[PDB]
Amino acid sequence: AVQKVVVHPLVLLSVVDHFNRIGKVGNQKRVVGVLLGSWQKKVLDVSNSFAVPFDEDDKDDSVWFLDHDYLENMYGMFKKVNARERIVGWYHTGPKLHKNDIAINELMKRYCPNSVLVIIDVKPKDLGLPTEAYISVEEVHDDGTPTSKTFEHVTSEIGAEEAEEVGVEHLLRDIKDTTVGTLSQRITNQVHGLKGLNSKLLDIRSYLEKVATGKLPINHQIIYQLQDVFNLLPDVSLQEFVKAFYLKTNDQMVVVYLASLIRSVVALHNLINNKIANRDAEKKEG
Amino acid sequence: ENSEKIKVNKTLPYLVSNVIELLDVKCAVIKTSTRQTYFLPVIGLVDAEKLKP
Amino acid sequence: MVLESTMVCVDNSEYMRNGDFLPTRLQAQQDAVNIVCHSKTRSNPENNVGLITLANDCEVLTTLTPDTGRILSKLHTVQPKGKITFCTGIRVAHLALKHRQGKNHKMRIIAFVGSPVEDNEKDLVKLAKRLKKEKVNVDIINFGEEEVNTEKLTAFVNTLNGKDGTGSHLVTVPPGPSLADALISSPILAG
Amino acid sequence: HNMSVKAMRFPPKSYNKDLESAEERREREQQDLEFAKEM
Amino acid sequence: EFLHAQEEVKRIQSIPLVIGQFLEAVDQNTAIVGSTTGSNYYVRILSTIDRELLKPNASVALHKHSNALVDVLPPEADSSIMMLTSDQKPDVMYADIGGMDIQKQEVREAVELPLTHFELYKQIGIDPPRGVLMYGPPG
Amino acid sequence: AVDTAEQVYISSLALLKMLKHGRAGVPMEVMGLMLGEFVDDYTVRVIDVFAMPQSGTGVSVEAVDPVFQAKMLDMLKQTGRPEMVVGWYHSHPGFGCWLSGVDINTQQSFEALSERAVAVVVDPIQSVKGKVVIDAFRLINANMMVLGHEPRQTTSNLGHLNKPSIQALIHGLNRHYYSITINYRKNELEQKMLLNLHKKSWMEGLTLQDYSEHCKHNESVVKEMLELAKNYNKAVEEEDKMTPEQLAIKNVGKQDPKRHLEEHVDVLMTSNIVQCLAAMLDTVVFK
Amino acid sequence: KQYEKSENDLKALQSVGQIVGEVLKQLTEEKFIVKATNGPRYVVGCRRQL
Amino acid sequence: TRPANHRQLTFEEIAKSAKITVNEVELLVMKALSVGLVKGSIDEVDKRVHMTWVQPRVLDLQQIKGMKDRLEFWCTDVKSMEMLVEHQAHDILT
Ligand SMILES: [Zn+2]
Repeated sequence: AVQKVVVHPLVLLSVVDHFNRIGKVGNQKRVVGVLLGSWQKKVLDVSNSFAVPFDEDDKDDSVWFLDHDYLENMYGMFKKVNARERIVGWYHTGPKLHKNDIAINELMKRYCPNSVLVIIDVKPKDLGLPTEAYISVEEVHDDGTPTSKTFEHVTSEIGAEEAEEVGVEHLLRDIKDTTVGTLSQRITNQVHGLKGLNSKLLDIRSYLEKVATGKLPINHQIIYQLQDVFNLLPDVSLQEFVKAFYLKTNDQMVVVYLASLIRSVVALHNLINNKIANRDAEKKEG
Repeated sequence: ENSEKIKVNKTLPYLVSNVIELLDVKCAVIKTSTRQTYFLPVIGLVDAEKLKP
Repeated sequence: MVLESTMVCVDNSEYMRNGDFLPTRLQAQQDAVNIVCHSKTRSNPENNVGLITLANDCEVLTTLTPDTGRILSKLHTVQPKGKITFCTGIRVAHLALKHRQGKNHKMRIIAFVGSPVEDNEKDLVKLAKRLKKEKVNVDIINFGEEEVNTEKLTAFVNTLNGKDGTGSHLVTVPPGPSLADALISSPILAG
Repeated sequence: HNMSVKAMRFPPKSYNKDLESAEERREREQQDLEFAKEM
Repeated sequence: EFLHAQEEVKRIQSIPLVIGQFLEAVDQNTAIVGSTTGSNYYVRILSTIDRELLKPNASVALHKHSNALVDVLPPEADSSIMMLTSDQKPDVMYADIGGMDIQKQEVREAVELPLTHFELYKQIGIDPPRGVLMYGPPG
Repeated sequence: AVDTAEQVYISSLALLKMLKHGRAGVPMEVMGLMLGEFVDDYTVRVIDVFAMPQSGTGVSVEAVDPVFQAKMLDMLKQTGRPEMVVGWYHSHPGFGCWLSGVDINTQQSFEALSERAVAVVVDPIQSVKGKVVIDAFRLINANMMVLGHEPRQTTSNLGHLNKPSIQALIHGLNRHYYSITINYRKNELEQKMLLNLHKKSWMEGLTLQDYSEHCKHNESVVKEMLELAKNYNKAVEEEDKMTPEQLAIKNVGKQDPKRHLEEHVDVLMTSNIVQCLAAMLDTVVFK
Repeated sequence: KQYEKSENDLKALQSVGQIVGEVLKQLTEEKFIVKATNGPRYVVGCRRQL
Repeated sequence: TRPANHRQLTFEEIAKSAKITVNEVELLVMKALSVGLVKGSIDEVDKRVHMTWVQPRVLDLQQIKGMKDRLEFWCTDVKSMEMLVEHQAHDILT
């Protein structure tokens, strides 16, 4: 299907504004709308979004309303302002992927035959990216239920347009990884990556709590992947692998050695260049 | 409208130019008497057929 | 008049396609709406109608819209197939009122019951219970020759109008081929 | 290299006040041009 | 904030610019450039322009309102485009020339050979010809 | 009787819409309506902005369409929250920030319906990284100038903080219209959901970047220092001569090994430090 | 009937001319080198739709 | 059954457990690999068969508890390597 879905900052912001605009109830309620955007070379881009009215009682989650006329009427407005953008999917806060959001996609399947739903939290206090993009994929089997239809995840990242980036960076003026070198990498990928790995691993452990207190009767497939995960663990570091590592870890140190030595020489010449400067100035002065 | 129409013409000083190519993708390309070319999208207050290159 | 908004609740059950009135209970339904939607309009030149299917699940065709022709045309291609889920049907119409146009329109929904109705009472009282809480009166019209007098809705409608709550009323039709015509007059007259 | 930078911050001493060309000349010229620009 | 003043001075670049020409640098922070409108202007160079590109006569972009170096464009041209094969190649072999070996050899030894075997000329000591005239009867 | 402390707060989101629409029609002058709420007799705050369809060819803001205005306004209310049109914005591609003759004429129309309407100009080309360039404006009455009495009745040193742009001053700045200070509202939920989201990655940290290609990159870079270093020797003897300004100008046509050599060294040390470090970090995380 | 015809002319008084030149090179996606066929060489942008 | 560390099934150790002669186990391993059901290589010098990936199967309720152990012993190892960098790289952060 689609390899990845890029979400522009404007759409991200128009969803936070939507929740606060209607979230006067306070306790809890999702918010659902319709996404707009365009894609090229099998890579989706989402730029604009508008709010579609949507209500649903909590009990017996098979009741909900989405205004088709509002979707059709408003899209006539957005089409006039910008013709390039056409409906591509829908969004909803829905932190936990509520169950009823598998027949809703059928409602929006009319306007976009291959639509994607992006769940974007409005109240994020976490470390991961707050944009999960799912696509509908169909396959019926004899294990789950006679009617089988499940979402498949597509990697999503926050994009940036030339005009939006100007505003986005102006709006922050709060913190930036200035001098983006060894300092940002040691923190933007190494430490953060470990944090994510732990959380995902902890997520797996939480599900495995079913061993004692069964929640679902062994999903079967989840176990299959977990078995493959363990086999894929790098082979014990005791064989010829250890020699290969040293022959490469040390090989990288020579370049570091050479780079440092060149750095010292240039640093020493720089001090000489400056030191002779003030000595010459002082000598002439007195 | 005539009051507004005369207002543009009321600026009597015109800049004589020679029509270069009466393109039909009913537009006109002119060459003012200052060695400047242009692409007037709308011909203006003149017929599109009375103007020959 | 009185700035009313009605949200029609159409029926398309599989046993609803038998013609015991004249052109089967599909044209009998289509003529029935025509004599109400136009009747629903023409009093206040700002009204609103919406047709909702009572098929297996949430099936809504046209939303809150002042136009009149959309509903009629949208009624076609509504060939009946399946069972009727009344209990979860009104609530869907219920939400449509909540997300309405300018809220200064009085809210009501006329029901178009039909092929054998299914309910367990008790819950129906709760179904009528909530709607009667929030400035809502429903209009279930007995039709399709359900059990005589439909003594399951009887415990339903009275709940809304209970405590001297004058409003919409249950309307029944003879099992014989009684043409729909203006026979529907209890709600339109004064309720 | 760390030591080298250690002696780098000593040399700077009273070397910041260095006007490029001048101050009065630029200001006077700008004011005259602005007055004529309006009319 | 230094990183913020650097990203704020770029406003002087802007889209609408007039391509000029670099003539000579008078001192650091200043230079002499020639505008395509036809003139020679004394402008001030931006403090972020890599001076390594400030070569002899080259392409430099000047601010519209007040001429001032704001970029260094890659080399280009207007009425001279290299022949990119396609249908714009001559389509004539050396075997289609009616036996002009002596003339054919001379052009080979003065144009084609130096480009390929450049290092040989230095080794022998000859100075490669720097342009060949082709004069003769009409046809 | 204005208060010369208007301080039109715009948004953390209305600005992005203004810029996106401005850049979309960069050659032309797109126009739209601002949906904000008056709060004080001293401040006017905008919350949301929606665009108006372009009439067609022509770089102008000639007129607004009444029917389109109503249709969208009557449609946003039923889902969002009611808002009243407080001003209109049109994007100047690269001219600057001011009001032209047509823009002034269109502006008095809005002021007629609403007394305190605010006109905004957004420039999508001049704004680059940290400067957005808006400079919202408003009209001054011709009667006052005929009367000669200065308007805005300044009662605080708040409006005279931004020096008017000379380009804007050439036009009817402080003559046919007066600028109003513009600031922004920012909250952590907005910021944390934008700053901590824009440039991030999920798992790229523990990726060893094509170990075969890594050393090849090192060889090419290091080999460049072999020739670069040699030119460094030739760049030290001829230096430290008379007229260093002459020396300074002498480095305007030829690569300077002093800076070029350092640039390569910087990339070399970080690439291996990161690349090497991930090697040991991975060797413990996975078995 | 003539009033409608006159209105058409009034709809053309707001359309201005455009300088004519030929593209020389494409520096980037939004930057071009164009020489107006009267005078100097300019680096100018490009309309998104085009 | 064998832990991933050893996985050095010898030719004899396979024939005995399947009732084949030593001079025939070779066709068995290829048959398994041909279908795509196990992955590995065959070394007919020391008479060894390497296995690297046996197709996953079902684990009723006890081998899944053991799977929990291998995640606890692994989450805690990754946890330690996180604070190690965070503590010795306090200056390089934020
Ligand atoms: Zn304007």
